[PDB]
Amino acid sequence: LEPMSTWYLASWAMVWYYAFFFWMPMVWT
Amino acid sequence: YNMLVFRDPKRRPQLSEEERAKVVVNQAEWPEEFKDFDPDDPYKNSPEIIKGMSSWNLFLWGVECAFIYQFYELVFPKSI
Amino acid sequence: STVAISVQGLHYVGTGLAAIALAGVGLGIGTIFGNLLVACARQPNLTKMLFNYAILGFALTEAIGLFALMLAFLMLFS
Amino acid sequence: STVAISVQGLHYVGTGLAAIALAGVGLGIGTIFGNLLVACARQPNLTKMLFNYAILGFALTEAIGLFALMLAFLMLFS
Amino acid sequence: STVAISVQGLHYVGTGLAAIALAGVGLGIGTIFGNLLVACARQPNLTKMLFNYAILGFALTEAIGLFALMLAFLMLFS
Amino acid sequence: STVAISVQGLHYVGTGLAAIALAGVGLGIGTIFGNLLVACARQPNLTKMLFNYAILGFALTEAIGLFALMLAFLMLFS
Amino acid sequence: LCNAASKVQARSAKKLAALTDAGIQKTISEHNANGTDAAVSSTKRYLAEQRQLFHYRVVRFFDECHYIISGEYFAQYTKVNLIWDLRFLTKLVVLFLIGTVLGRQSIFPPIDPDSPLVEALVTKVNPNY
Amino acid sequence: SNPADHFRPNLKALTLYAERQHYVDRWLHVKERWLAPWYLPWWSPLFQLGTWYSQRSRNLFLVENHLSYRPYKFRRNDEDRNNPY
Amino acid sequence: GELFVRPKLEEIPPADQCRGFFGPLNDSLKFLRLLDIKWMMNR
Amino acid sequence: VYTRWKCDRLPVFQLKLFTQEYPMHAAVGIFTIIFLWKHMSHCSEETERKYGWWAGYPYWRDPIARRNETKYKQMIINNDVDITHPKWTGCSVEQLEELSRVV
Amino acid sequence: MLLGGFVPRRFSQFNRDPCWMFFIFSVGFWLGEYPAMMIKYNARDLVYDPHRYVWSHHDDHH
Amino acid sequence: MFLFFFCDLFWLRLLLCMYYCVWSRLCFIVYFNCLMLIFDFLLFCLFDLYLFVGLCLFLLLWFMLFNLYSLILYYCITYLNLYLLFCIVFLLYIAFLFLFCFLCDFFLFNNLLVGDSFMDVFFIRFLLCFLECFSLLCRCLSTFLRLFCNLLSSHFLLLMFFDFFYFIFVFFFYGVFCYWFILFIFVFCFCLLFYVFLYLLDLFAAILQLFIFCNMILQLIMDFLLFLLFV
Amino acid sequence: VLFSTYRSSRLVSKEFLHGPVMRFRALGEYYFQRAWNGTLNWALPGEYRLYAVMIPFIYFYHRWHNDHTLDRDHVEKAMIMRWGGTLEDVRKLSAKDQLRVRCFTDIEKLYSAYGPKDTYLQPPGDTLPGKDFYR
Amino acid sequence: VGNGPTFSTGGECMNTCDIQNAFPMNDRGVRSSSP
Amino acid sequence: EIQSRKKYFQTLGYLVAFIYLYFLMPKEKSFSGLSGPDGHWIMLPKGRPELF
Amino acid sequence: YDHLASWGKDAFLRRLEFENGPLRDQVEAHTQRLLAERAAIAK
Ligand SMILES: CCCCCCCCCCCCCCCCCC(=O)OC[C@H](COP(=O)([O-])OCC(O)COP(=O)([O-])OC[C@@H](COC(=O)CCCCCCCCCCCCCCCCC)OC(=O)CCCCCCCCCCCCCCCCC)OC(=O)CCCCCCCCCCCCCCCCC
Ligand SMILES: CCCCCCCCCCCCCCCCCC(=O)OC[C@H](COP(=O)([O-])OCC(O)COP(=O)([O-])OC[C@@H](COC(=O)CCCCCCCCCCCCCCCCC)OC(=O)CCCCCCCCCCCCCCCCC)OC(=O)CCCCCCCCCCCCCCCCC
Ligand SMILES: CCCCCCCCCCCCCCCCCC(=O)OC[C@H](COP(=O)([O-])OCC(O)COP(=O)([O-])OC[C@@H](COC(=O)CCCCCCCCCCCCCCCCC)OC(=O)CCCCCCCCCCCCCCCCC)OC(=O)CCCCCCCCCCCCCCCCC
Ligand SMILES: CCCCCCCCCCCCCCCCCC(=O)OC[C@H](COP(=O)([O-])OCC(O)COP(=O)([O-])OC[C@@H](COC(=O)CCCCCCCCCCCCCCCCC)OC(=O)CCCCCCCCCCCCCCCCC)OC(=O)CCCCCCCCCCCCCCCCC
Ligand SMILES: CCCCCCCCCCCCCCCCCC(=O)OC[C@H](COP(=O)([O-])OCC[N+](C)(C)C)OC(=O)CCCCCCCCCCCCCCCCC
Ligand SMILES: CCCCCCCCCCCCCCCCCC(=O)OC[C@H](COP(=O)(O)OCCN)OC(=O)CCCCCCCCCCCCCCCCC
Ligand SMILES: CCCCCCCCCCCCCCCCCC(=O)OC[C@H](COP(=O)(O)OCCN)OC(=O)CCCCCCCCCCCCCCCCC
Repeated sequence: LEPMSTWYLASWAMVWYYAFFFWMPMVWT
Repeated sequence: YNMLVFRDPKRRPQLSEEERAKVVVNQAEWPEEFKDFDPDDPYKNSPEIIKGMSSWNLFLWGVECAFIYQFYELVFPKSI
Repeated sequence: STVAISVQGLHYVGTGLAAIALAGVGLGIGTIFGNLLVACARQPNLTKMLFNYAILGFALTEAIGLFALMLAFLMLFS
Repeated sequence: STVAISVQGLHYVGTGLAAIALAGVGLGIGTIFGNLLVACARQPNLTKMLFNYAILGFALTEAIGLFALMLAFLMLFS
Repeated sequence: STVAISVQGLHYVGTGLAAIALAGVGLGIGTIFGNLLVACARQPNLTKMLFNYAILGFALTEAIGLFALMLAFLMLFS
Repeated sequence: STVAISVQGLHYVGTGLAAIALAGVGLGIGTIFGNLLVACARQPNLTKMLFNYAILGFALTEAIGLFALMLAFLMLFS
Repeated sequence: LCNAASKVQARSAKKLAALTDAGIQKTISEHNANGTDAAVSSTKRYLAEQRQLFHYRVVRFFDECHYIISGEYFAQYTKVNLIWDLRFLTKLVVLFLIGTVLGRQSIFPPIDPDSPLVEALVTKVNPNY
Repeated sequence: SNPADHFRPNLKALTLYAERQHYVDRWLHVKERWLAPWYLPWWSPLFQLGTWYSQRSRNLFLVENHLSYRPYKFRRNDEDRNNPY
Repeated sequence: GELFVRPKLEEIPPADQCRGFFGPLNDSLKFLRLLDIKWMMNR
Repeated sequence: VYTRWKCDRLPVFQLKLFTQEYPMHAAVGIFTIIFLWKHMSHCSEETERKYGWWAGYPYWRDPIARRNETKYKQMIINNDVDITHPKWTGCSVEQLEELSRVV
Repeated sequence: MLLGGFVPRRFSQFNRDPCWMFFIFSVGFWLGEYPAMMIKYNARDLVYDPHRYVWSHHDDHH
Repeated sequence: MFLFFFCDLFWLRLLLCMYYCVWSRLCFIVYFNCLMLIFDFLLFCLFDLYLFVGLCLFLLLWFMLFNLYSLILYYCITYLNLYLLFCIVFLLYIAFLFLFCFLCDFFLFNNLLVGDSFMDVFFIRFLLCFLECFSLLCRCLSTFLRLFCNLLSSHFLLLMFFDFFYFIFVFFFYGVFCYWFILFIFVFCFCLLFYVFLYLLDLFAAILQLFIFCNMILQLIMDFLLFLLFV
Repeated sequence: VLFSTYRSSRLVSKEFLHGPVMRFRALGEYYFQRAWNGTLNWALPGEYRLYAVMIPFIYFYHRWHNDHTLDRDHVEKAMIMRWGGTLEDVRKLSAKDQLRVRCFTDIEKLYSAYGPKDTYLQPPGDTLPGKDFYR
Repeated sequence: VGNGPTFSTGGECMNTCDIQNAFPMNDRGVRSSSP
Repeated sequence: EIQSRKKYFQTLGYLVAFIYLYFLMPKEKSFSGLSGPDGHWIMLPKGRPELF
Repeated sequence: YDHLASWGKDAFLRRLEFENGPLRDQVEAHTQRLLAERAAIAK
């Protein structure tokens, strides 16, 4: 299972961090 | 009525019975699209988007698309 | 002597055990609705409100059953 | 030493365990109906709204029993 | 004679047994909400206050299941 | 003949069995709060004292859960 | 076995009475009075009309061919005609595939003797099929 | 197994690899280049922010005296529990 | 939950009334208050 | 009238949002990003073979070996590395020539 | 939120709105792919791969 | 190791751009309780209790674009990883907790020491405080675990049932033409009923889990809010 | 001084691409800006036709991607491993043979866990090649 | 008359909303969708 | 006006991206090697003989 | 909203205009009478 994996966790979480720091302002405005 | 989970909205009456009874119905002024209007089938006389294109024709078109999608490789196979 | 053995079929046993957790969850859900019926007959004016709380309780109770079911899949698919 | 063993008949054991998950489901369903009778007897005019909620509770409880039953049949055929 | 054996599929059994603890947690939650539904119909004006206490029990009841769930992972992944 | 065997994987089973003890603790907590909700509706003027007693009961049950976890962790490691 | 038949007959009678088509009701009444079958009569009428319209179909085909070849059809081309042509192309493709399948009398292409798949033919569970 | 494989990202495009040593060294070069100019005195908060924490961490690493063995972070195979090398 | 108001200087009980693990650490035992954690908690 | 969301441009509003509206959340996110890239940014070759490929590692061509070969060739060529040095081989050049003549 | 919109009363009305026309086309595709699979994958001339026992996903994931 | 991938929202982003280039009212919210924290009038809070509204709305939008649309076959939940959800919940929960802690008001924690002065401090109250401090982190972990497990189990079940339905529909539909057609018809009707039931259950459960996910954070915030009365 | 922090500092004229933009807004507004199009947290609209149009399109493009990009990898692996272990060995076959193999793979996918196991388990006494055929 | 939209409602009924008073009521007793 | 223009351009960009992703972009690390990259190293040292 | 004039009205919009237009009272009366007749026939 990849959902329990960590060999590329950082790149995987970059999606959430991009959404939080770059897309949320656009949705906000 | 319903079509799967999609329910047809119904307009709430606004007139009372006394006022309603005094209303004179004249379908001559109504548009040809809505005559003998039926809440259970309001679009019976509604025009077709494309003349001669039936719903069954579109259903069969989709079925044919599926058959092509599944059978094209059988007739024109390609190598890896 | 040092002997290492790997039994494949054990994963079935663990999977079945997790399913037992659903016995409590299924029973727990029925308990909620039983109280709901016995409460709606004591104060029918709140039936809609009670039905809402019953559903919330069903999910929380159901959520636990999913935890066990996840383990069953993990071992059944490994 | 490295030894790999494959026990066949274990799938019967795991399947039986999942069947036990239906004990709570059957009990839970019976509890709902038992409560339904009391609610009807203490509020006889609500013989339909209570019946609907009893059916809803049974469906959810049946769903839990079916999740377990899927594993019971799946392991039996694995 | 001294013989050391390592059975490599036993962690499945322990994981399933720990998962069984979730039946009690699910049952307790259902009991809480069953009492909530039958208690609101008695004192509706305090419905909201009861709901807060009901969640508190869930917070203090779901946590126990986590420990059992935690052990499952510590043995399933080891 | 005298044969001594040392199975390395039997501590998982013991850990799982100990974790099952939490099903009673979880259910006991659910019972405590289920009665608490009923009692509060009956006599809401004593909500604080009942809440205090319920917390005391939860603590004692939690203490038992800690003992069970202590055995589980000991067997899991030792 | 009898109650179900009565229920089905009653439902069909209710639906038949429900329709508000003057021509259909008139034909039904006439056939019931005469004791004949309306559906069979309609089938025979349609077959007779088609038999009498065969050469009309031929003439229409030639007229349409002249209309298309003359370029007048493409002069007034619209999006609706594009939709119809796409439908036409789809039917042509599916018919071609079906024709090929029937022509070779097999869903899949036949296996050549030199292919390594011949073993599969040899190892058929039921040689009859 | 197959059902578990359905929970993977479906739009993977490219994967790039880089050694920790290489990019750490490049980062150190960039930091030195930007902190070298005279117009940034060593006592400035910016310079200390840049350097002090890294120095402290590296000193802690050097001072470490562990009785156990820590396997190399970037081995070829780290999936075998019975082979730290 | 509710607002907290610090007690007044006159509402604070004396140190001698506090109890330790075994008993109050009154005169001849005051210096033991530093080491008794339970006494500090009660205080 | 002036409003941050309507008057300021997107970058300015982003900075304002994450500095005077949700600064602590941004700090925590940066901390977590640093942790993830410091402790969860490595993948061994064995791990890649086990889980790193959609359908499985194609051992019949071993792309990992080709990748490492290209890496090492590029490093050697660019850095002018003498792979025949005794430290790399553990023996002198003359011993290497003797071995080559032997085998 | 399922509040309102055109709702055909029966099948024949699906041609009274372009969106429902596309919907019925999609439904036709969906339901007609199954008979196609029946015919294709239960064919008389369909043959199992002789080398099917050479390799399988079961040994790979194991 | 640096992997470049994309989320599965590009079409949904396009639709958002197309349909929200002009303003529209919002009246239905999954978690409405983030807007109405105070129910008794004349009560007010000096703490920024309404700071969580924007994050709540954005999280609801993101998780709804992912989870609800995942019921469509082959749609991918790109974020479905245990530790990624842990990171998200860590961010939110720890940020609010550090907001409360940076306030440097230690009295705010007086309620952690459960019970009254009657209870023994060392053997009862201190243990309860320990358990509650542990329970905060356990609540965070439970939130993220619940969110992960619900989706995972629901989609596993859907995949398995769909596989079974495909198998029986394709390889046993010929029974319609045979003498055992009734059994196949009964099985097919049961499968359709189960399909509908599963889809409805998943639709409801996704929204409910989002509601609970936001409610846990709001409960964390509320546990440390103090309301003053107007005079 | 270099760049403005205010959105009011325009970079283009008010009439730049007015017509295409109006057409795009007409497309957006006709079905969405209605009273019955009440969204749930901006994600679930109230117009039925929106569902009816978007669900099929999403499914279609997702399925095309999955079939032509994702499952293709599994199919190719099966063909390679079962017919030589190398791409050239597979290419040595004809298109019809590849079609047969891929359709057998589809059969295996359809059976999954609910079907006969002789498709991957070799019964004793079978004459077909084993796992060590190419080794 | 044209096909243009009007003041947005959000799919809400103004005769039962929490701000219903802000919407004028006509003779028939139906509150407006707009101010 | 500003938002209409911006969203028009964003819509065009997202349309192009969606087409490329779901119909043209190959998946990385293919078993056959016929489509997509297998990965490669970056930031390798250059012109630093003393490093070795 | 001149840019929308080219799109016209669909079936649902035409229905809404017909029901809630100046003829709304007549349509309401006709619909209610028809529904009452159908209900009476059902009973
Ligand atoms: C490998 C190669 C092998 C090759 C072999 C050889 C091939 C043939 C070579 C030539 C041989 C010589 C010629 C022989 C010709 C024979 C046919 C013929 O002439 O027909 C004319 C004849 C009428 O002629 P007529 O009497 O002169 O008509 C006077 C008027 O013209 C009447 O006009 P009209 O207005 O009435 O017109 C309509 C009429 C005329 O329409 C037609 O002409 C129809 C098509 C004619 C050709 C049919 C050929 C059939 C051959 C076998 C099947 C092949 C596929 C056919 C596909 C047809 C698609 C439409 O329609 C019908 O005939 C209707 C028939 C269907 C009735 C359906 C009722 C079902 C009720 C079920 C109730 C169950 C309740 C149970 C409750 C239990 C409770 C306990 O019609 C038929 O015989 C119809 C036969 C239909 C058989 C269908 C069988 C399907 C398979 C079984 C069912 C499986 C699925 C469903 C199961 C459900 C569970 C039970
Ligand atoms: C008075 C003068 C009158 C002049 C009249 C002239 C009339 C004739 C026309 C003139 C000629 C055209 C002028 C331009 C028109 C542009 C389009 C337009 O009209 O837009 C609407 C609008 C019109 O202006 P307005 O409405 O009058 O006023 C705007 C407001 O004042 C402020 O707007 P806002 O703040 O509200 O929003 C700005 C922006 C938010 O602000 C920004 O984004 C600006 C900052 C972005 C920075 C991004 C890069 C950062 C990189 C990291 C940092 C690097 C540091 C390096 C340091 C040094 C290292 C040594 O918003 C957005 O991001 C949303 C809009 C995005 C538009 C969509 C873009 C993609 C379209 C793709 C279409 C084609 C698809 C492919 C087709 C293929 C066919 C086969 O313009 C904008 O919104 C401007 C958008 C600018 C976006 C820039 C993105 C750049 C990305 C590529 C960077 C490449 C770097 C390469 C480096 C390589 C190194 C090796
Ligand atoms: C010219 C720039 C400035 C030069 C320097 C100036 C003077 C010094 C400044 C302050 C230095 C702080 C030193 C550390 C303080 C304490 C924190 C700590 O422990 O740090 C550990 C470590 C530093 O190592 P160290 O402690 O100095 O000692 C070395 C050890 O031996 C290493 O031991 P280790 O075990 O920790 O090593 C593991 C690894 C650990 O490395 C990491 O974990 C990396 C973490 C990166 C954190 C980034 C923070 C900002 C995030 C913003 C929000 C992003 C949302 C998600 C977006 C995703 C999609 C892009 O360490 C490294 O290799 C460090 C390399 C750091 C490279 C930083 C590159 C930043 C790129 C940002 C790209 C943003 C793209 C946005 C595109 C938007 C377009 C519309 O990492 C950091 O400090 C990370 C933050 C660095 C901030 C630098 C200043 C701001 C950024 C300037 C460059 C911007 C480039 C933009 C490119 C755009 C391309 C499109
Ligand atoms: C060596 C091979 C090459 C690769 C080198 C890479 C080097 C890496 C260095 C080391 C980095 C280490 C760390 C990596 C961590 C990665 C983590 C990660 O992936 O997380 C997943 C995560 C996924 O996030 P997500 O949720 O999918 O959303 C991100 C999306 O970008 C969508 O988010 P969004 O929509 O919210 O974004 C805002 C969006 C708002 O929406 C839009 O603006 C719409 C457009 C969206 C564009 C972006 C989507 C791209 C879609 C796929 C590609 C499209 C087709 C490309 C065709 C390529 C053909 C070969 O606006 C933009 O994107 C602004 C840019 C617009 C550009 C418009 C250009 C117009 C040009 C027109 C020219 C006309 C010329 C006419 C001449 C006429 C002459 C006569 O990725 C990120 O968050 C970003 C990671 C980026 C990390 C920094 C990487 C370094 C910068 C590399 C730049 C390379 C440029 C050179 C390439 C040359 C071709 C080969
Ligand atoms: C608020 C509640 C919303 C409820 C929505 C209810 C929708 C009811 C849909 C009825 C059935 C629709 C059938 C569509 C068929 C499409 C073609 C096809 O073949 O599909 C097969 C697919 C799968 O069917 P399958 O499993 O039989 O596929 C077989 C294919 N093989 C054999 C190859 C595996 O159909 C679906 O996946 C339909 C599931 C729909 C579930 C509901 C999703 C709701 C969430 C998304 C809403 C999006 C709205 C966006 C609006 C804009 C937002 C800004
Ligand atoms: C509610 C009801 C209505 C609902 C409608 C919904 C849409 C459904 C549309 C259905 C379309 C057709 C369905 C086709 C079913 C499968 C056809 C098929 O290929 O099966 C034949 C198959 C042949 O293969 P066999 O040799 O038996 O074994 C193969 C093992 N390798 O062997 C088998 O599979 C065994 C079949 C035995 C039973 C045969 C039953 C049919 C007998 C008459 C068929 C006549 C068809 C004539 C068509 C001529 C085509 C050229
Ligand atoms: C500060 C410079 C000092 C030295 C002199 C350099 C002169 C270089 C020659 C420039 C010739 C073209 C000038 C065209 C007009 C530029 C107007 C400008 O700068 O506007 C900024 C504009 C964004 O404007 P906005 O933020 O919306 O609001 C502006 C009002 N406050 O931004 C844009 O739209 C982008 C416009 C870019 C124009 C080119 C700028 C080049 C600058 C190069 C500087 C480096 C030195 C160059 C030396 C060259 C020698 C030959």
